[PDB]
Amino acid sequence: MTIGIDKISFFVPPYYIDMTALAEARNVDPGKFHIGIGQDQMAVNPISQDIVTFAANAAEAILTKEDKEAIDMVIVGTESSIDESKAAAVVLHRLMGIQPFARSFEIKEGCYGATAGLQLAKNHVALHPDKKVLVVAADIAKYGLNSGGEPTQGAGAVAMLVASEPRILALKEDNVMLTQDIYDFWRPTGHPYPMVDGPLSNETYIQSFAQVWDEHKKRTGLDFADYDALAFHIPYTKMGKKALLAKISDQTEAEQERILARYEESIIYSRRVGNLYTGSLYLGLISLLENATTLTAGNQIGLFSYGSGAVAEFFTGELVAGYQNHLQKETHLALLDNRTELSIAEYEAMFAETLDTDIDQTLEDELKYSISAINNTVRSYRN
Amino acid sequence: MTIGIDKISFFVPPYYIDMTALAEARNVDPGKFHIGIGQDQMAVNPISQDIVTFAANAAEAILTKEDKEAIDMVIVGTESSIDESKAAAVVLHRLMGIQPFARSFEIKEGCYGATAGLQLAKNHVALHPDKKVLVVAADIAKYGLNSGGEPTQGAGAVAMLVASEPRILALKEDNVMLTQDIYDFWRPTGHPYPMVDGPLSNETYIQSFAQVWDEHKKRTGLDFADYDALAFHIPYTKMGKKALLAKISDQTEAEQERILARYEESIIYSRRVGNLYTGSLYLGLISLLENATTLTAGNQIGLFSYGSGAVAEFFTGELVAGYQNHLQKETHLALLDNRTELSIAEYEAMFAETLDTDIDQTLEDELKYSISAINNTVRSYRN
Repeated sequence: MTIGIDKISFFVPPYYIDMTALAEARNVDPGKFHIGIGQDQMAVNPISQDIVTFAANAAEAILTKEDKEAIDMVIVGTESSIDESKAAAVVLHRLMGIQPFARSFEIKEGCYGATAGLQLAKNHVALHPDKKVLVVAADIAKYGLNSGGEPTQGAGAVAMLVASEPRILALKEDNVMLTQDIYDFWRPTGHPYPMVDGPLSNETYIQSFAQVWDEHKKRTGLDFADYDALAFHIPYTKMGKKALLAKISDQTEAEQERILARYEESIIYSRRVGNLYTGSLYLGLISLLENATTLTAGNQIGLFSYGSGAVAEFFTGELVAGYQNHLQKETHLALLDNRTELSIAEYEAMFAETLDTDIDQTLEDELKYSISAINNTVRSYRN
Repeated sequence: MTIGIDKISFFVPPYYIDMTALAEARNVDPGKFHIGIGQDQMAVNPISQDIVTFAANAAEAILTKEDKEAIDMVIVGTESSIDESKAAAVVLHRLMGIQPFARSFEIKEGCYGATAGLQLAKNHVALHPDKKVLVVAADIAKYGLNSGGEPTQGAGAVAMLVASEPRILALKEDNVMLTQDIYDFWRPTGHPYPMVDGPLSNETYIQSFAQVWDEHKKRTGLDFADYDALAFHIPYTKMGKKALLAKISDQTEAEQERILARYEESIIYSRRVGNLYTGSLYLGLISLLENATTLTAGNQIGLFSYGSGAVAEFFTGELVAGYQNHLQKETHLALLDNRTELSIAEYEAMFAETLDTDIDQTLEDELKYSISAINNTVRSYRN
């Protein structure tokens, strides 16, 4: 029996800034971000939108009444939490109207959290084939105006329905995970912004893929030629390409050309969004499913999940026959094309705004599931 | 194949304060603490000790060389995290010398996080019987000096080794879970102390037990008579007694006597520690195992896990033949009996001290795994 991703969708805020405009405002070459880090449009969100906002919208796009009765576990992977004790998943459980006899919790481990959720959800369903699990990656990647990380920013969420007989991707039992205590990226309690060791982040990501790929190759004998496509967690596109290039150098020219073309297809959506942290790898999966025209049922997709901190995992999924009829291509393109482009002034004003949770107030925002009020630090969501 | 807890141990700081002393310092009748909430000694820790310190000491008590090679998943359940991104499980993985190819992450959902870890660990070992999972509840419950919650404070960790063919507790597939969005206890990002609605917390806890118990009885036909003992998560010992008393009101006055005396055995260690959040339920399980003389192999143990926020789960475990040979009573007694009693003045000085992680410094503390230094916000541990 198969178990995997039955439905998957992503949500990004209704705003973005063009990277040419950002480069101009930052007094650097207009094309520096397009050809350097490989990013074109950056998702931006106002203080009236948080991980619950994104998670609720992403999940709403895929849940039916039947799903809500069958789901008995809700997992949110994030490193952008809004509470140190109460899981964002509990609020998501309420907003989605999922049946009450369910377990809900938040998983945290850099940009790896949602992957942990997907694997545990898979086990759960393997053991209870009649039950389903909702796993959502939700995060807001902010580094600060005029900062080094600024151009790699992003915000959004990716929701996944895990179930038996999945209609999209059947997960294999070939997982290879790795844990190494490295301070490449972290965020001490109470730091609104992350601590980043640039050189170490770059090195650890590249070497993480190599380590996990090598061990996986040893255990399975599967090589690049056995993979129809690869989805990567990426802080920005150039990074995944560098990690990939460093490992496929001994492959034939045709194979290298094939692997890099799939990679380009996997980052089509990412170039218009930015870093989603826990949701980046999965945004790449979605891009591959809706944009890669040569993929077909039976193909093998390798997924490299990276988590700063650091924890990494390589695993495989097989495309299910008929999967092309269960995607959200139109909803997704609409979501991206319908965003309001911000001027750099409008963007900086929105980014600098801060939510003081200690102040009782009301917030106005048309987006469904956005913060409507704060009372004694408690958030209300408009739905 | 049976699956469950193979080994278990708890760890608390080497300091405590007498509840009589606290009551006198707070101008309250000592009986309001000893009898009212049912607490006698409160675990207290200095800033040189965090959840890593406690998790590392607890896990080390139960890990052999072979365990460290067979463990491919490290989970830390906590609501006292020290990083918003990097999981505490990653540091624990390093300090424990576990083999590198493991996945490590943190689970957050009030005081329910460890339970979620245990259940997912169970599923993992059920599917991969040759592998083991390290699950650690680790927390520091501080409310504030002269606060309403002050007398219910505690600190420590409970490490569990999950494996197939467990030597202590074989878990049953009878889990009943519940999720409700309730603001009984929470902690907004940036709040050192919890936000608490005492009466809502009190009522939600009592009602949550009733709901999962009733639902469990409906699904299994099992009642109180079929349970040889019960372990409860507890913010303080009278709370569980209150929840229990409300649900056994219609049992024979002899059942009631048996259930209540068994409950008394489950809180012996807890009265000397205080609330451990994720670890409270599991400290009660250890107490039952190590203090309940008439329990034997084959006996059925009911566990009620509560998580503020709120989530709950009732599940069953069976005592494995020979379990009495795989406990850590001597170690635990020494830990509790060897602690240094603090005067209220030493307690307040120790309690109020803050750790400015933004300052590079060196720290002194004899305890193994205590914080030895802070460099660029990064913590180093004494080993």
